[PDB]
Formats: sequence, C-alpha cells, structure tokens
Amino acid sequence: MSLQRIVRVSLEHPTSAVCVAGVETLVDIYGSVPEGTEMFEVYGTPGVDIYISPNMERGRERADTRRWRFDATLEIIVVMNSPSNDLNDSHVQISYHSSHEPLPLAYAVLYLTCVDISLDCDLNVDKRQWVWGPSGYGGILLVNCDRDDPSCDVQDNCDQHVHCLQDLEDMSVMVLRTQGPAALFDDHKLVLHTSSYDAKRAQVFHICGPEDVCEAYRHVLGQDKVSYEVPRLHGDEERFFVEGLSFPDAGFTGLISFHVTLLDDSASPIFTDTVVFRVAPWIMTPSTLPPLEVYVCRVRNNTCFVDAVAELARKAGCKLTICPQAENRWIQDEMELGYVQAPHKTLPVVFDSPRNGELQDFPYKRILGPDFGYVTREPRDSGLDSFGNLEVSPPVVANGKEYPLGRILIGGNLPGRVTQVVRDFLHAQKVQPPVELFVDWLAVGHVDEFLSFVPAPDGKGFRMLLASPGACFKLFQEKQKCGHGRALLFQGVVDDEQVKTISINQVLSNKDLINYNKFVQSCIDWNREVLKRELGLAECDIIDIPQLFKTERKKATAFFPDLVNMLVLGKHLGIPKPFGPIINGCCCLEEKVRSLLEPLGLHCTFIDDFTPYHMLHGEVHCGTNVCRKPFSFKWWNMVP
Amino acid sequence: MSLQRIVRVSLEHPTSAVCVAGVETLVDIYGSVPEGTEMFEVYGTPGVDIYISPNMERGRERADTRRWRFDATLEIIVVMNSPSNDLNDSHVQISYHSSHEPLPLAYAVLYLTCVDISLDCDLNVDKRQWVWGPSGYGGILLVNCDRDDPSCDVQDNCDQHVHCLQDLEDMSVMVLRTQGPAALFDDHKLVLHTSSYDAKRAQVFHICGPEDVCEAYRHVLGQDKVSYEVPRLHGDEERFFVEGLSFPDAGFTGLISFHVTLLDDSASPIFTDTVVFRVAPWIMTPSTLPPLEVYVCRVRNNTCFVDAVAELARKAGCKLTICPQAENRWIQDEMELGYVQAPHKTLPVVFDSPRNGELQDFPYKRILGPDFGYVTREPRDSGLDSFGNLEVSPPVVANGKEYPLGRILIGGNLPGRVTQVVRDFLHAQKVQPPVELFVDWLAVGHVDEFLSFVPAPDGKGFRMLLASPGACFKLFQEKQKCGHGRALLFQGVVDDEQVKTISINQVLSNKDLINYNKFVQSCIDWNREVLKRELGLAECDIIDIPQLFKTERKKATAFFPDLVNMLVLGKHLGIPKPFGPIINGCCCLEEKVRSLLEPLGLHCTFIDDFTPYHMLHGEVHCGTNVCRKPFSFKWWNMVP
Ligand SMILES: *CC(=N)NCCC[C@H](NC(=O)c1ccccc1)C(N)=O
Ligand SMILES: *CC(=N)NCCC[C@H](NC(=O)c1ccccc1)C(N)=O
Ligand SMILES: [Ca+2]
Ligand SMILES: [Ca+2]
Ligand SMILES: [Ca+2]
Ligand SMILES: [Ca+2]
Ligand SMILES: [Ca+2]
Ligand SMILES: [Ca+2]
Ligand SMILES: [Ca+2]
Ligand SMILES: [Ca+2]
Ligand SMILES: [Ca+2]
Ligand SMILES: [Ca+2]
Ligand SMILES: [Cl-]
Ligand SMILES: [Cl-]
Ligand SMILES: [Cl-]
Ligand SMILES: [Cl-]
Ligand SMILES: [Cl-]
Ligand SMILES: [Cl-]
Ligand SMILES: [Cl-]
Ligand SMILES: [Cl-]
Repeated sequence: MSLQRIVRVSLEHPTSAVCVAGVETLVDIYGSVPEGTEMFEVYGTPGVDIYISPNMERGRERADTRRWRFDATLEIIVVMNSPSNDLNDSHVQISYHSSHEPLPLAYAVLYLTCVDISLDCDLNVDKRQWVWGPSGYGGILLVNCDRDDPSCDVQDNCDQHVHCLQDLEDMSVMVLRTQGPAALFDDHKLVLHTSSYDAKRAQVFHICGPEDVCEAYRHVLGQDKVSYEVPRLHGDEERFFVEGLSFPDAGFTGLISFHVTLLDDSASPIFTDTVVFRVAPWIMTPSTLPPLEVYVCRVRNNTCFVDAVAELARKAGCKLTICPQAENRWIQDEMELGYVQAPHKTLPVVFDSPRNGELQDFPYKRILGPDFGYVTREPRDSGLDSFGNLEVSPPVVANGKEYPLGRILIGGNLPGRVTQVVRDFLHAQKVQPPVELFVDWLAVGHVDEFLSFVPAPDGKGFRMLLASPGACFKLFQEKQKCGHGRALLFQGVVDDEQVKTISINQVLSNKDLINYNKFVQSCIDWNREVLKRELGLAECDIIDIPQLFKTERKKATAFFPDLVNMLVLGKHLGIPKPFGPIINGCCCLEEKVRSLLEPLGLHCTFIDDFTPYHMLHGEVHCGTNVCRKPFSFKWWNMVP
Repeated sequence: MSLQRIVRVSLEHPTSAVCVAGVETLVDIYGSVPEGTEMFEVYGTPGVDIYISPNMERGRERADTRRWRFDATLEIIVVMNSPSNDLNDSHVQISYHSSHEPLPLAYAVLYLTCVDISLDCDLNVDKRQWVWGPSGYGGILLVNCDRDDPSCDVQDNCDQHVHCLQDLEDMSVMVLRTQGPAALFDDHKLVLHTSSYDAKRAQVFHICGPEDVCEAYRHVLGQDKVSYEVPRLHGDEERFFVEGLSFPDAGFTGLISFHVTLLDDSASPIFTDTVVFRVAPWIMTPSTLPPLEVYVCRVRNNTCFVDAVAELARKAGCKLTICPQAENRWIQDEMELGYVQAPHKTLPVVFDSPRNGELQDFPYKRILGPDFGYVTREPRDSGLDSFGNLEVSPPVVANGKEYPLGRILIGGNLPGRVTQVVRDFLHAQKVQPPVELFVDWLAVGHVDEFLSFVPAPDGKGFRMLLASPGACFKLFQEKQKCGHGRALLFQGVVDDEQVKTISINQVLSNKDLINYNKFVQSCIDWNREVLKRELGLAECDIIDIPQLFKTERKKATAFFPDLVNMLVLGKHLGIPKPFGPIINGCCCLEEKVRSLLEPLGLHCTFIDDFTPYHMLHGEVHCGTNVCRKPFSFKWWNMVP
C-alpha cells in the first residue's frame, strides 16, 4: 500500500540506484540468468532489508538466510528505512548458483543511496486525500483575514511579506525533512511547488533565520510563484509557513495541494510527496450560545435604548461595544459575526453585508482587531435583503442527516431574493446547509422579523419562537370575554404625532386588519412547516408569540412593537416593550410574553423603543448585534 | 414524509381552500374556540379522509367517528386522494360542543377543491434527487448527437423544431397529469419551467397533435424559453418530450430540473412539483468486448494491409468499413467509438479528436448515421497526444473501489500532456475514472504503443500485455545460447532503401541500443507499477511482449514492428509482422508471440505492414479503429 518502484540490475555492470526511505523497490534483471541457473542467494549491507515473495500471494519473508531454488515467479523487495550517511554506502548482491559448478555462475550488484524525503504539516492514512468524519484526516488552513500588524491599515492577506511577530500564529506550519548525504544534492534538485490555481489561493513562506527576523520568512510560493528550489539552509529539515488567501466559494472546493519533488538533472523525477490543506469555512453562531460582546448604535435621538441595552447586557457579562453616530442604527444589518476554526487558533470573523450606506465603514475600520478576521461579498451588478435576513439555527437532526452546527436561514420567494454571491458563499461553507425561507411578504423582509431561537433547558435545549397573529387573536378574544375590550394599546407612550390609541374591541372588530393578519399568519405557517421539516422540530419546541401587523401597501410592517426579533443573551433576553392593553396596571402582552418565556428560566426585560425604533421598521434585535462563543463540536468531523 | 400545508378556518365565515391530491393539510383555526368548549366533532364529505393525532407522536386515527375531548395538543389532518369533479364539491365541518348546552357551540366549515397535479417521466423515493447505486432512482436524458433526419447536414441538437419521425426515440417522455374541475383553471395558472442554466442544456417540446404531425411537437422550453403555460390541450394529461443538448463537462454536473407550478392569480403558488434528469455520460469500450465494425484506411500505397484486415476481421463477424483516400491512414487517432446508454435507446457515439488535418472530415461526414451520436472538443488555444493516447481498461477492482466499466487511460508526464478540455470531458463522464500515465518518452507518445488488453478465459477474463525490451533481451540471449546469433532480423521484407539487416549478435552486442532499451523498459516498468496499483492486477494477468526501440533523438520509436498495438477482435487478433530472426524458416518473434498468446485460445495472424506503416511510426492498431458491443452492466448503479 506504499509507493512501488522497479529497479533492474545487469549481470554486466553494477547499478547505482537511489531510493527513498520506507519505499519498497522490486529488484529484477535485464535479460536472462546464466544458462544453467538452478538456485540463487541474495545479500545486503546492514540496514538494507531484503524480502522474497511469490508474485501471487503477499506474504513476505527474509531472503538473505538460505540458498533459494530459482523461480521466475518470485520477486525480491529491497527497503531501506534509514537514510545513508554517504553515497552508495550500502548495496545488494544477487548471486546465481548451479549444482554443477561449486562457484557462483554470475553476480548482480546494485549500490544504493538512501534519502529520507517527506513533506508533512499536521496529518490529522493516505496524506493526499481529505476525508470527512471522526475517522478523517487532513490539514486545516485558515484565511488570515485580520490585522495583527498595527502598521497596516489593510488586511493581513494583502502583503507578500510578514511584518508582524504574531501574524505567524494564523498560518500553518509545514516541515520538509530531507535527510541524506549532502553530496547527493550536488547532483539532485529539491523542488517545492503547487498548481497555479492553488497558488492564487494561498501563500507559502520559507524560513532563513529562526523565530527572530521578519525578513527571514522569505516568500517562496504566491500568486506568480508556483515553484521554488529549497536550498536546505537548515539541514535535513526546512520549515514553511502557509497562509490562505480565500474562503471556499462557488468555484473553489477548498483544497490546496503542495508538492515536493526530488529531481535527477545530472531532470527526471524519482520521488514526489504531497500535502493537502483544507480551507476552514465560516461558521455562524445561533442565539443559543453564550454571548461575548454586544454591539449597539447611538444615534441623534437614541437616549434610553443604549442605557437599557447596557443595564440588561451586564447580567450576561458582555463587552457592550457602542458606536458614536453610525453616520445616521441597524447594526444587525451590516455585519454577521461568525468564526473560523483551526486546531491551533480559532478566530472570530466578521462578514460584511453588501447593504451599504449607513454602517459601511464600521466593519473594515473598527471591528477587525488582532484576532478578528474580515470577509465581505459585493456583487458586480443589488441587495435588498441583507443580514437581517441571515440567521442560524441550533444543532438539529432532519432528513436523517445530523446538523451539529445548525443550518443557515435566509429568506426569499418561491416563484421569485438575497444576492447570488452571498448565497454562493453560504452554500460553499458546506458546514451549515442553508434553508431558504419565505420572507418576501414583509416590508423590509428579514428572517429575524418572525423567527427567533431561545435557549431553554428542556426538550431540545432550545425553543423556536414564531410570530403568530392567531396568538394575538386568542389573547384579545380571551380578554374580551372578561370585559377589558375598552383597554387601550398605545396608551402609555410618548406621543408626538399622536399615534392613535386603538382598543381591543376596535382591533378585533376591524375586518381589514383581521383579514390581513390572517394572511400574515398563513405566510408564517408556511414558513413554520418548512422549518419543522428542515430542522426536525415538533410543536413541543415551537412557541407562538402574539404579534399583529400594520400595512400601508401590499407588504407588512409591525402593528405594535415586534415581540420576536429580540436580543437573546443566554439567560437574559431584551424584548421590545409592546405597549399593549393595560388591564390591571400591567401590559397584558408582557404578561403573555412572561407566561410563555419565564417558565423556561429566562427573564424578560422590556425596553421602550417606540420612538427610536419600530417607527423605522426595526426592533431591539435590529439595533443589536452580538458574537458568541464558538461551538464545542469541531467542524472537521461533520460528514456533510 | 410528504408535503405539509396548514389551512386555518374561522368560526365567522367558511373557507374555500384548494388542496392537491395526496397532500396532507393540517386544519386549525384563527383565534380561540367558544368560551365553554369541552369537546368537538369533525365530519367530512365522502372521499375526504380526516385523521386526529397528537402533536408529539405520529400515529394517525380516523377522527369522524366519536366526540373527542378538546385538547389543544391534538391536530386534524385532511387528505383527498382523489380529485374533485366540481368546485367545492367536498367539505369538512368542525363542531365545538359543551356538556352545558345540548346544541353545538359553533361550527367551522372548510370547502375543498381537490386537484391532482403531478409531473413524472420515469421514476427509476423523493423524485427531486438523483442517487447512485442499485437502490437508486432518477430519470435518464440523452444528448441526441446523431442525424436521424436525412434533410439536415447538421446535428439533431441544433434545430428548434422536430422534423424527423424517429428522432423522438432519442428523447425522453415526461407526463403531466392535471386532473380536476375545468373551471378551476379559469382561476388558476399552470406553469412549466426550468432554470436558465438547465434551459441552455436541454430542450422541451409540448404536443398539440398525437404521433402524426411534426409541427405539433411545439418547442416550449429552450435556450431563451425558461417558462411556458400549459393549456391542457389534451385533458388531465399533457405529454412532453425533452432532449439534452450537452454532455457532462467541467462546469455541468449533469443534472437538469423541470418544475410544474399551480398559481392562484385571481399570482401566488400553492403547489410545485419537480423532476430531475441526469445526462447520460459517454462510455468507452475496451478491447475485451466483442467487436461490431472494423475501420481502416486505403492510401496511395496501401495494397495488402486492407486485404489482410478484411480476411482477418471476417472471422469475428465485423462490418469492415473502408475509407477511400483519407486525404493522405491513422484512423485510430481521429476518433474514439464509445456509446451513451439509456433505458430506452442506447446509442453509440463517436468522439472526434482535436488532432485534425488528415481525417478531420471523416467523423462529421460519414460516421454519424441514424443511431450514431457525435461529440467533439476543440481548445481555444494544441493537441500532440490525441486518441492514440486514449484507451480504456476492462472492469477492475482497485483501492477498494470497484470499476465495472473499467478506467480511462491517457498519457502524459509527471513534472510536465493531452489538452485540458479532453481531460475535463473524460473526468466529467464520472463513470470510468481516468488514470494518467507516462507516455511522453515515446516519439509520438500514445498509450496504445506499449499497452494492450486482450480477452482470455482465465484469471480475470483478460490479460494486460506490455512491451518489454527485457523480454527481447531474454529471447535473443536464449537463442544465442543455441548458436543462431547469425540469424538476421530484417531478412525477408521488400527493401527499397535497403533497411540494414541486423543480426542477433549485432543487436545484443550494441551498447547504445541495449542501454536505450534498458531506459525504455524502466519507463515501461514505472507505467507497469502504476497500472498494477490503479487496476488491481497481478503478474498472473500481465504478459511481457518482446519489443526493441529505435531512436534518432531523445525520444523513442520502434526498432522492429511493434507486436503490442495490435487489432484485438475477441478471439482473433491482427498483430504486425515483426520480421524477426528466422531460425528454422519461421520468425522466432512470431513463435514467442504464439507461445504467449495462443495458450489463451487466441489465434495470431501477422500482417506485413513494414512498407505501409512502422516507417511512419504506426502499426495495425494505429490504422484500425473498432466499435464494440456495450457493457451489460448499466451505468446508473455505479456508486462513484
Ligand atoms: C430587524 C431589521 N434588520 N430591520 C431593518 C430596518 C428597516 C430599514 N428601514 C428604514 O431604514 C426606513 C425607515 C423609514 C423609511 C424608509 C426606510 C431597512 N431599509 O432595512
Ligand atoms: C499508434 C498511432 N496512433 N501512431 C500514430 C502515427 C504517428 C504519426 N506520425 C507521422 O505521421 C509522421 C511520419 C513521418 C514523419 C513525421 C510524422 C503521428 N504524427 O501521429
Ligand atoms: Ca502578512
Ligand atoms: Ca494576522
Ligand atoms: Ca458593507
Ligand atoms: Ca492572529
Ligand atoms: Ca443576522
Ligand atoms: Ca431535432
Ligand atoms: Ca436524432
Ligand atoms: Ca477532428
Ligand atoms: Ca435516433
Ligand atoms: Ca483509442
Ligand atoms: Cl534502474
Ligand atoms: Cl455553490
Ligand atoms: Cl397558532
Ligand atoms: Cl412607558
Ligand atoms: Cl387558508
Ligand atoms: Cl472536472
Ligand atoms: Cl521482464
Ligand atoms: Cl515476407
């Protein structure tokens, strides 16, 4: 199951074959044996393993211990597991014998120069193929999309040099052992190389001075450099550092091959070794994971929303990053905070939306720190649904398959959508197979407007919450059956243009509003069945949250503040204050929200956001982004 | 495991839902039930199946036989397995009851209009995915690369019409059943469609008059036509005929999807059905299969070679197609005769080489008959190895995997080849994973110059024959040991420029020739080990044929006529007459060839081809092509 070579010898002159350590070499002869050959012996220098074996069966046996009856169906295998100290310091001798004369009929001498050449980085086996699963192997290469060097205002993938002392942590090591006699390399070339396609996807740096000098990490393989001649500057081992340049995309499967080759120019190759890296994909974090940093804007009239986000994220231990002006508020539409995982350094990565104009400068300026990669996709042609539309589910099981990193959720329409480049990126990450949903019926049309996952220690670890006009129907009808129909919804709120205060009786007896909410619930029910199919969830995990919808056209906006589309930080969730019907001094919508959520251990704190948001078609989740702790499950044993 | 719909009803007004036959519909309500609801009954029109089931377990039970205690965790499923005869001719009625008053509290009525819509072609299940293996399913679509219509000088894929009466045999049927009430279609649209990418890869024709009129096969889906409105011209069933336009290539995985959709414009879709075709790949035929037609040229000085090919192919029952002038001889370099298989009509297909100049007109003019497809690949940039370099192995087992259609064999060099477009085509056929070999050392450099498979009822059904200078070494040395060293090789042959007659002693004692043949055998041994690894063959299946090699440069031509590179037609093989050393009135090389081949039942007939060929670097196989009977093993259950 190893490399096989056939080196033939001649009874006229000895041969000077060069072999590679560990590789087997079949030994045969040009022409025929002596005329009266009946037996043969074979002998080898210490450190030269000689085995005899029939060509039919595959059982090996030491060959230098007896005089073998001659048989053309036998074959001799020579293996040198250790490199030679000097050229041709070992040899094999085959003598042919007959019972007629006592002396050997003929000799066949083969001198051997053994060289130990191997290229290895981190062999997680064939070493030339990448296989998925817990029993899989292969090296992982990152993309290095961050800024570790403070001198640069640009990305770390752009420089052909390495002018940072800790940027090397983002790269992958690759050791080339080249043990053997030095004079051999006066006759043979050592060439590292890679295909031009892979060369345009990653860069390799040789080392000329260990661990101290930035100029010593000499760039040897890049966009135009497809091959390089390793001078063996350190002796029997050369260290290389490879950094990826791109993420898996529509045309890039995600595998790059690096080869080393020994050439005989005084060129003809006699040995080649390969190493295959897989570019680690971009992984999204659903709301079920523990949060790390909460992001929120501060706009010309954002006064108490920031304070509420602060005093409510301090219960989950978050960093509370704040933006001074946002050039305007929608911090959840411009960026999505995922990560890329490696067995040495897993770093979080921001994905920048092509929905630009307000926060278009925030990610590439003040979000890619030392360990914070940056990736973005802009189409050549336009985005209307963007990263409010992009969410991720918890780990699920559906269609027989298991999704331990969840599935991606984006919206669209069935008969005709998010731009094709973003779709291609998400589908090419291959680790969270996306599920395209129906969101085109909403005004802005983002998935997070009707769907939100929440952690709950029961059932499946989480609950999927869906907005449901029928839930509000049931709640308002059951409250009417008590006599509180004259309770008003928008009663307690700072009214500037005096949004008209509607009552329960007015809402329930408004035919157009009720029919429009029935249509909205039919859309949400279609999405609900698609979610149950593609995520394998039951009604035990699905909770309906009461929510009505306004409209000024054929598309849907929220009637009162959207209860779903909330900020979910582990045990604490910030929900938009619905300003519902006050029945006993407390909002009945808030009472229903508590009755639905707090039995799951969560604590619901409602934020007044009627003036800052919900009048520009957004809620707290629309104004708050968050990055989360990566999954414990590693992405390589995923068997897609 | 079917499509799931949720249709909600209201206690205020009945609903008029339209459902699809076989599809389940969950029935719920907007808002809450009556105030004192304790029980409920459900009733359905004959032909309406109503089941009750808890939302946790998945056991169904008929629901219209008792009065059920009310439970919000129960759900009712409505299924109509048969289409309706008139609009809303069936209905479901849900009554809510209490033990307090004897009459029902409220009713909920849902009228149903059932329509049976289904698109099916040949469902070999999900019907939207193509899976490999004996337990796999999916439809097969051909490419229709032949000329069934005599009126056209061009291919059958080029016309947008169908002006042939038997070209339809090459297409694939696709039936769309649309049973239901006719008035429904006054309100709903029926749309067939496909993605523009798939639209550029295949064409679809609707039918407007059965089996008689060519103009009735109306083109509905093509390069620009991505959607079409089916008028239901025949009633409850429409027939479509789809023909493929391309083979699987680097950018085309080989799958095309056709969808049908029911729209509600008085548009909103409520049902969509899909059908996925796989384009059948191009399959090559190795020499082990029985032959059908032998092809050979007739050139200005080809006198007895054609006669020998004729009188030697008449033993295997071949058609013996002859070319009058070939515009010059290399009929094996211009074309490769494979086939494309379908469950209805498997047709042979020629693959035209980009090596043009001599026979560039033969395939597209006089080889694509009624059932003879044509495919070709020309690069935008040049071919130097072409279709002498392209061969195919018998079914093998290697690397654990099983190759029941064999593997493709093409030549090249390791450190740097056949053009990339041909490589991409062969690799994209996906059914015979190619093995790139080392052939760059030869003058013309074709795989068939040193490798040939032959049928033999023993071992594995076949024997791989490799040219070996060492075999000729052994033969000439064993003949020297008798005293026939003064026997001459090129003795009996028509000598015009008097090729010098060499003897065995002169050949064996020529140091340059012997060393060059040793290098040649080392190359062939590298290829031999690669073949043993990639085909899983042992020495029991490998036979070495004696062959020496000339040279006027650093590349290799044949010394005497190449014994391998022969015409293999089942039990009969035409071998080039080697004109070897005559020892007892018979050529000793022919005696060795017989001793190696005839014990396998084969019969060796040698053809004088020294003047026609072997002086322009070719042998009988270089001047003879052949198509063979397709494999009995079908390509769809191949599990690549
Ligand atoms: C949850 C979420 N991401 N919501 C997005 C906020 C909607 C926003 N709409 C506006 O800014 C707007 C307000 C008033 C008039 C016109 C537009 C958007 N375009 O995404
Ligand atoms: C087995 C096979 N396909 N052989 C190919 C024939 C070689 C041919 N060479 C010539 O025609 C030639 C003759 C004399 C001088 C220069 C070229 C070819 N080019 O393929
Ligand atoms: Ca750098
Ligand atoms: Ca870095
Ligand atoms: Ca942006
Ligand atoms: Ca770093
Ligand atoms: Ca998002
Ligand atoms: Ca046609
Ligand atoms: Ca045809
Ligand atoms: Ca051609
Ligand atoms: Ca036909
Ligand atoms: Ca061929
Ligand atoms: Cl050798
Ligand atoms: Cl893709
Ligand atoms: Cl509901
Ligand atoms: Cl308030
Ligand atoms: Cl409905
Ligand atoms: Cl390909
Ligand atoms: Cl041999
Ligand atoms: Cl003769």
